[PDB]
Amino acid sequence: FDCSHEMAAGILKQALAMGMMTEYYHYIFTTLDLFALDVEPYRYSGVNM
Amino acid sequence: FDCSHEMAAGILKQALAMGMMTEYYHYIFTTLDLFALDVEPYRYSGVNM
Repeated sequence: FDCSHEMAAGILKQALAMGMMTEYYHYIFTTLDLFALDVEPYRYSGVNM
Repeated sequence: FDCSHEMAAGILKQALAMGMMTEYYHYIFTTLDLFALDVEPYRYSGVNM
């Protein structure tokens, strides 16, 4: 995902809704502000970010 | 799931967290108050309830 960290926070929520935050998916983020993302909703799921 | 509808609301949240609300899972509910459950978090996911 090449996009701002605000876009990235938004697209992750949609990805969860879509059954795409699981061990099958690996997401590389272009943003340097990745560390700013609330990651509480996703760390238990097994996705790779 | 044989349990009260309040238990069922609770166990569904845990099932979501666990990557178990998807098209692979089919849940039959014993409770007659199934229709009382907030189903907004789950209807887009493809689970069968």
